[PDB]
Amino acid sequence: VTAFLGERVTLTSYWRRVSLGPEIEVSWFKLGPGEEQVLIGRMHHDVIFIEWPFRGFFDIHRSANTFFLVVTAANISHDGNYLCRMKLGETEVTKQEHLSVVKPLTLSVHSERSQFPDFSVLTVTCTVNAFPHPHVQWLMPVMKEKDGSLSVAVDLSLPKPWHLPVTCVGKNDKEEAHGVYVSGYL
Amino acid sequence: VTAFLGERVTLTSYWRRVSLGPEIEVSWFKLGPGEEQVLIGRMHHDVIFIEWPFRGFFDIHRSANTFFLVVTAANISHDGNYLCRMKLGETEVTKQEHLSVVKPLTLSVHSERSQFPDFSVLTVTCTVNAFPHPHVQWLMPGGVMKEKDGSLSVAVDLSLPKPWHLPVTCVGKNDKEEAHGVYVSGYL
Amino acid sequence: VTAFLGERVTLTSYWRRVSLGPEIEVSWFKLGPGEEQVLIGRMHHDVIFIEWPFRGFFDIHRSANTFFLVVTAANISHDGNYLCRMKLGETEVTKQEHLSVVKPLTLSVHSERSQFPDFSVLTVTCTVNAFPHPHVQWLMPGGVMKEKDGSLSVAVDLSLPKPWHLPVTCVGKNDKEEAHGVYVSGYL
Amino acid sequence: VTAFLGERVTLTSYWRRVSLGPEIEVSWFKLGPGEEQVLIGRMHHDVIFIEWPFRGFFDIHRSANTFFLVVTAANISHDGNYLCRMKLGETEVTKQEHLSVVKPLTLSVHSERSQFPDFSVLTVTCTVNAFPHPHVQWLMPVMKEKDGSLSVAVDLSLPKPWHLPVTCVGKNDKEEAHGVYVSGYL
Amino acid sequence: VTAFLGERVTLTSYWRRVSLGPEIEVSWFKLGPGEEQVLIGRMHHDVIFIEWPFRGFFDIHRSANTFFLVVTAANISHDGNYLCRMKLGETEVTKQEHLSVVKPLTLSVHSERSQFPDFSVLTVTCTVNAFPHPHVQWLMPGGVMKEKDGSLSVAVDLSLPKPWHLPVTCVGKNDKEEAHGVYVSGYL
Amino acid sequence: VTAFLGERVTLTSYWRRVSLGPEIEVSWFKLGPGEEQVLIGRMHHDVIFIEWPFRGFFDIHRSANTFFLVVTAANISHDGNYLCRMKLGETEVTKQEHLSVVKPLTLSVHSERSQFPDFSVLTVTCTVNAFPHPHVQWLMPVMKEKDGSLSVAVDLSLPKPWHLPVTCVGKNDKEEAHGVYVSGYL
Ligand SMILES: *[C@@H]1O[C@H](CO)[C@@H](O[C@@H]2O[C@H](CO)[C@@H](O[C@@H]3O[C@H](CO)[C@@H](O)[C@H](O)[C@@H]3O)[C@H](O)[C@H]2NC(C)=O)[C@H](O)[C@H]1NC(C)=O
Ligand SMILES: *[C@@H]1O[C@H](CO)[C@@H](O[C@@H]2O[C@H](CO)[C@@H](O[C@@H]3O[C@H](CO)[C@@H](O)[C@H](O)[C@@H]3O)[C@H](O)[C@H]2NC(C)=O)[C@H](O)[C@H]1NC(C)=O
Ligand SMILES: *[C@@H]1O[C@H](CO)[C@@H](O[C@@H]2O[C@H](CO)[C@@H](O[C@@H]3O[C@H](CO)[C@@H](O)[C@H](O)[C@@H]3O)[C@H](O)[C@H]2NC(C)=O)[C@H](O)[C@H]1NC(C)=O
Ligand SMILES: *[C@@H]1O[C@H](CO)[C@@H](O[C@@H]2O[C@H](CO)[C@@H](O[C@@H]3O[C@H](CO)[C@@H](O)[C@H](O)[C@@H]3O)[C@H](O)[C@H]2NC(C)=O)[C@H](O)[C@H]1NC(C)=O
Ligand SMILES: *[C@@H]1O[C@H](CO)[C@@H](O[C@@H]2O[C@H](CO)[C@@H](O[C@@H]3O[C@H](CO)[C@@H](O)[C@H](O)[C@@H]3O)[C@H](O)[C@H]2NC(C)=O)[C@H](O)[C@H]1NC(C)=O
Ligand SMILES: *[C@@H]1O[C@H](CO)[C@@H](O[C@@H]2O[C@H](CO)[C@@H](O[C@@H]3O[C@H](CO)[C@@H](O)[C@H](O)[C@@H]3O)[C@H](O)[C@H]2NC(C)=O)[C@H](O)[C@H]1NC(C)=O
Ligand SMILES: [Pt+2]
Ligand SMILES: [Pt+2]
Ligand SMILES: [Pt+2]
Ligand SMILES: [Pt+2]
Ligand SMILES: [Pt+2]
Ligand SMILES: [Pt+2]
Ligand SMILES: [Pt+2]
Ligand SMILES: [Pt+2]
Ligand SMILES: [Pt+2]
Ligand SMILES: [Pt+2]
Ligand SMILES: [Pt+2]
Ligand SMILES: [Pt+2]
Repeated sequence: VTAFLGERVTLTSYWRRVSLGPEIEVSWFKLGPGEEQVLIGRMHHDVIFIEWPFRGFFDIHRSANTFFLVVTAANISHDGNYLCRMKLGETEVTKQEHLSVVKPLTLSVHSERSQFPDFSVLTVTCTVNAFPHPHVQWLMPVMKEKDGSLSVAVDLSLPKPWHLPVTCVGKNDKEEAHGVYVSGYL
Repeated sequence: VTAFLGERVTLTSYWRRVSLGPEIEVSWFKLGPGEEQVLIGRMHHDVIFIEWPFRGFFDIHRSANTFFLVVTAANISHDGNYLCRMKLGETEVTKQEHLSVVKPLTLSVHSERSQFPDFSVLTVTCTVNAFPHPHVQWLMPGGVMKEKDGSLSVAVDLSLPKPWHLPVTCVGKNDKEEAHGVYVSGYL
Repeated sequence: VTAFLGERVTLTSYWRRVSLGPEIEVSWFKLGPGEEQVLIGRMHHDVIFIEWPFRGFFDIHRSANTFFLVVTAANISHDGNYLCRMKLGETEVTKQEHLSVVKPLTLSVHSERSQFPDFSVLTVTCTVNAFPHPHVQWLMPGGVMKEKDGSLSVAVDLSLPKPWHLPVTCVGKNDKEEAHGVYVSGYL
Repeated sequence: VTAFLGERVTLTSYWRRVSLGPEIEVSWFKLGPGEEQVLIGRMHHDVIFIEWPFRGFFDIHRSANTFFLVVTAANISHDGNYLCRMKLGETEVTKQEHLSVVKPLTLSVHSERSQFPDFSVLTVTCTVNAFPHPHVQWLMPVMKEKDGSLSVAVDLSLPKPWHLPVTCVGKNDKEEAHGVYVSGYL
Repeated sequence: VTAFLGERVTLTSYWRRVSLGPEIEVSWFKLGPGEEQVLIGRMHHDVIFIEWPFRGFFDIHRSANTFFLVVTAANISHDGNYLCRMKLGETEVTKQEHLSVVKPLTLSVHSERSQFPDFSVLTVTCTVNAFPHPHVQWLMPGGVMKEKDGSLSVAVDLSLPKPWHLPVTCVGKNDKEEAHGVYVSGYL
Repeated sequence: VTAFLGERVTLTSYWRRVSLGPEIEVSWFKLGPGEEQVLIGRMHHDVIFIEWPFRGFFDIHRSANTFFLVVTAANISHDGNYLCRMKLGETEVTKQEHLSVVKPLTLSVHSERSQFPDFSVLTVTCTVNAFPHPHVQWLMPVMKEKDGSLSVAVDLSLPKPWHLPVTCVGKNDKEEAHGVYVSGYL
C-alpha cells in the first residue's frame, strides 16, 4: 500500500482460508534490518493492546476474518515491511505487508551572482526535497532532513552572456516538476 | 547602487573639483522614516570613528579624494537613502546616495492530495520569497508574510479535480526577476 | 462505557435494521460544555478522515454494519458524551454514547512529628488522588487540588498528642472504589 | 542520635576528664568510606569557621567543656559517622559520634486491571518510600530517590474472582503502616 | 556587633542576675522597616526551632545562661536591629542588639583613550564598590548602582587632554575605610 | 601597529616599487602557529570578498598602490601577525604586518580580615587585569578571561599591628598604576 505523509493508511492480513475471526491471536510487528521484529500491538477476542512506543501512531482491529493495522498519520519511519503473526493454539501463520510512504516533492529554484572575482557569473540552484527518491537535473538550452525526507540540490554556473532560460527537472519516481529561471533581477 | 542580500556594497562621494583628501571632514548618515538623519560615522585626518550601532555593519575609508561607505554584508534594513556630508572650514557639501537591497526570489512548487471524501483532488502550492516585490500567479495549460530577514513571502494554491488539468505552470516575479515552476505529473 | 486512564476504549453504533455498511456516512462528535458538538471525524465508502486536533487520540473504523470510535489512550478530558451521526441520502439517525473515564485511586499515608515545643505530637497525613470523586476520612481505634492530568487530590491531617491513639485508619474512596491506610507504629 | 528529615539535630563531644574549654582546638569531620575524613569546621577560643560546602548545613559551638555539632535540617547525606578531633598542644584525642537520619515511611496503594488478554486481572501495587529500610509485603486473606530515600514496590496480581480485601504491610525498622485495597471501582 | 560580608557572626543576650538556663523561653526577632518584629526562632528546654525562611541563615543556642543568635554567613539584608525576648512564667525581658554588616571596599582604576577626533584624550575611571557607604573622588598632582549582593557602586571619570596631567590619584572610602588608586603612566 | 581593545585599526602593504594598483591580486591572511595561514579576504580590481568567519571584523581596500587591512574593533584574538599576498600573473610577493592589541590595565585593591584562628590578620589583595602583560607587586613600607585578557592577583597577609599604608604596583609593559590600602574599616 502507498500512503502519502500525514494520511491515514491501512494494512490487512487474514488466515488462509481459516474463517475463525476473534479466536485468532493476532500480533503486528514493524520489520527492521534484517527482518528484525518490533511489536506494535496484539489482538485477541477483540481486545486490543498497543505498545506504548506506537500508541496514537498505530491501531489494530478486526472485521470478520480480516485483521487491520491502521497508521493514524503516515510518516517516513513507517515506510517498509510489516509482519502479521496469526496464532491459534500452538499453530501459527505470518503474513508480510508493505507500506510505501511518499513525501510529495518540493522543487525550489533560486539564483545568486558571484561576488569574487567579479559579479558576472549567475549560479542557479535547484533543490528537490522528497521521499523516497528525489532527483535533480539541469537542462541548458545528498541531505537528510529532520522528518526523514531527502533533499538534493544542484548548481548551474553561467558565464556571461547568461544562457537564459534554464530548466530544472525534479523527479520523485514518476512525480515530476520543472523549475525555470527566466530572467535576472538586473 | 544595487546590492543583493549578503553582498559587500559601496556608496561613494567626493567634493567638486576640490582635491583636499584628508583635510575634509566627512560624515555619513542613514536617512530614516521620517526625515531623520542617523549618524553612521565620521572621517577626518584619516581617523575614522563608526558609531557603535553600525560597527561591523558599515565602514568608512578614503582613496585620495573619494570617500567610501562600505556595507560589509547588505541586509534589507540597509535599503534606502544615505547622506555624505563633506566639510571644509565653515563650508559643507552634501551628497545623497541610494542603496537598493534585493533578495533574489526563491520559487517553490509542491502538491498535496485530498484525504476526504476521497484522494482525487490535487492541490498544487506555489510560493515566492523575495525582496522587495515577490509576486505569484498560476497558469493552466492570502497575505504577504514578513520573514525574519525582512524579505516577503507570497503563496497561491490551485485545486485540480480529476482529470487533473496538468501541465500547470506557476509564474514568480520580483520586479524584472522571473522564474516558473511547472507541476508535470503526480506520483500516482 | 467505562475506561480507566490510559486504556484503549471503544464506543459503538449501528443503524436499525439497516445493513448498508460502507454506503452510510458516519460522523462522530464530542459533546461540549455547552450544547456544542465538536467533530472528531468522518467515515464514508471506507475513507476515514480524523480532524487534526483529535488525530492520534481517536480513530474511526467499520466492521460490516457496526461503526467504532476508538480512543487510543483514555484521558480525563475524554470523559463525557459523544454523538454518532449516520446518514444515508437525506435521512439521518443519531446515537448518543457516554464515556466514563476513571483514574483508580491512590491512597498514601505518612506521619511527621512536631519539632517545637517538643517531639511528642504525631501528625498523620492521608492523601487520596483519583477521578472523578476522591474522598478521605480518618478513623480512631482543605481544598481539592487539580493535578496536571485532570485528576483530583484530597488530603487530611490528624494530630495525635501522647499517648498516641494508635491504630489509626484512613478510609479512601472514589465512588464504589475503596482503600484504607493504617498507621500502626512510629519509628521511635 | 536519631534525627528525622528536616529536624535540627546535635552531636556532642568532650575531652576526658580534661576541663579546659575554649583552649581546646576542635575540628569536626564527616566520615565517609573507609573512615575518610572531610572537614566540616573548626573551633578555638570560641572563634568558629565552617567550610563552605557545609555552610548553613552545620554549625559548631561550645558550652563549657562540651563541644556541639549542630545540623540545621537533617537530610539523608548526613546519616552516618562523625569525628570530633580535640587538640591541645601537640596532643590530641578524637571521638566518634553517629547521626541516624530517618525519613518517615510513605505507604501508597493503587490498583490497575489488566488490558490484555482481557480486563479480568486486578494488579494491586503497594509502594513504601522511606529511609533507612523501607520494606513491603502483601498478605492474601529497589529504587533510589532524588533526596536519597529508597522506594520499594510490590505487585499482587489477582485472577477473578478477586481475593478482596488484600492488606499491604509497610515497615521502616519499627515503623509500620498497612494499606488495604477493599473494593474495585466496578 | 560588626560582621564583614560572608562572616559567621554572633549576637548575645542573658537575663540579669537570673541563672535559669534551659527554663527560660527565648525568642529572637529581626526588626523590620517598619516597627515590625519578624520571628527568627525559639529555644526552650533545649529545643530549638528556627523558622523556615531563616533556616540555614541563623541558628540559636545556649551556653549555660547566655543565649546566642548565630548568623552563619553575614549578608547585607542582615544589617539592622534584632530583639531577644526572654520569658519565665508571665514575666519577660527584651534585649535589643544591632548587627552592622560591612562589605570591604573594592577600588578599581582603568583608563581608556579617545578614538575620535584623535587618540590624545585619556579618560581615567575610578570605581568603588562597598557597603554601607562607598565614596570616590579624583585628585590632580553619576548614580549609586545597587549590586545583586546589596552593596553599592560608585564611579567617577576624569578626562585628561595632552599633556596628560599625570600622577592622578583616586581616593576611595567606606566610612573609616580608605584606599587610593594612582594612574602613573599610559601604555603609549 | 598598536591598537587598543575596541579601536578601529589598519595594516598596510604594497608591492615593491611596482606601481600597478587594482591589477594586483591581494589576499590577507591571519597567521597562527607556526605561521599557518587563515584567509581573511581577497581583492582584485577593487572587488573585495571577506570570508564569512571575518565578516564585520575585517575589511580590505585599496588606495592607489597601497593595500589596507582594516579591523573594525580590535579584540585580543586579533593580536599577532598578518600576511599580505600580492599576485600578478604567476608571480607573487608577500609582506608580513604585525598588530599589537592592548587591553589597558585594571588595578583593583580589596582587603579581608581573617576568620580563623582569629580576626587579627589583614589580607590585602591586588588584582591587575590586562593584555599582553599584566604584572603585580606589593611594596611594604595566572588567569585567563573570557575576552582573552589575563588577570593576576597577589595577597599580602599582615599580622597585627598592620603595616599600613601598603602600595600595590600594577604594570602592563610601560603602563603603570598603584593601589594603596590606607586604613581598615575598624
Ligand atoms: C514518526 O512515528 C514514529 C512512531 O511510529 C515516531 O516515534 C515515536 O515518537 C514518540 C514521541 O517522541 C516516542 O515516545 C518518547 O519516548 C521517550 C523514551 O524513549 C520519552 O523521552 C518521551 O516522553 C516519549 O515517550 C516513541 O518512543 C517513538 N516510537 C517509536 C516506535 O520510535 C516518530 O517520532 C514520528 N515522527 C517523526 C517526525 O518521525
Ligand atoms: C541588519 O543590520 C543592522 C545594522 O545596520 C542590524 O542592526 C544592529 O543590530 C545589532 C545587533 O546585532 C544592534 O547591536 C545591539 O543593540 C542592542 C539594542 O540597544 C544592544 O543591547 C546590544 O548589546 C547590541 O549592541 C545595533 O544597535 C543595531 N543597529 C541599528 C539597528 O542601527 C540588524 O541586526 C541586521 N538585521 C538582520 C536581520 O541581520
Ligand atoms: C487529552 O486528550 C486531548 C485530545 O483529545 C489532548 O488534546 C489535544 O492536545 C494536543 C497536544 O498534544 C493538541 O494538539 C496542539 O494544539 C495546539 C493548539 O492549537 C497546536 O499549537 C499544537 O501544534 C498541537 O497540535 C490538540 O489540539 C488538542 N485537542 C483537543 C483539545 O481537542 C490533551 O493534550 C490530552 N491531555 C492530557 C493531559 O494528556
Ligand atoms: C544535603 O546536605 C548536603 C550538605 O551537607 C548538601 O550538599 C551541599 O549542597 C550545596 C548546595 O548545592 C553545595 O554547594 C554547590 O557547590 C557547587 C560547587 O561544587 C556550586 O556549583 C554551587 O554554587 C554550590 O556551591 C555543597 O558543596 C554541598 N555540600 C556537600 C558537603 O556536599 C545536599 O545538597 C543537601 N540536600 C539534599 C537534598 O541532599
Ligand atoms: C540573605 O539572607 C536572607 C535570609 O536571612 C536570604 O533570604 C531568604 O532567602 C531564601 C532563598 O534562598 C528564601 O528561601 C525561598 O523563599 C521563597 C519565597 O517564599 C520560596 O519559594 C523558596 O522555596 C525558598 O524557600 C527565604 O524565604 C528568605 N528569607 C528571608 C527573606 O527572610 C537571602 O536570599 C540572602 N541574600 C543574598 C543576596 O544572599
Ligand atoms: C574576536 O574576533 C573574532 C573574529 O576575528 C571573533 O570570532 C568569530 O566570532 C564569530 C561570532 O561568533 C564566529 O561566527 C559563529 O560561527 C559558528 C560556526 O563555526 C556559528 O555557530 C555562529 O552562528 C557564528 O557564525 C566566527 O566564526 C569567528 N571567527 C573566527 C575567525 O574565529 C571572536 O568571537 C571575537 N570576540 C571575542 C570577544 O573574542
Ligand atoms: Pt507499495
Ligand atoms: Pt537540507
Ligand atoms: Pt593620500
Ligand atoms: Pt512565511
Ligand atoms: Pt465489508
Ligand atoms: Pt496536589
Ligand atoms: Pt543512633
Ligand atoms: Pt521511584
Ligand atoms: Pt547546662
Ligand atoms: Pt554596577
Ligand atoms: Pt607593534
Ligand atoms: Pt579571573
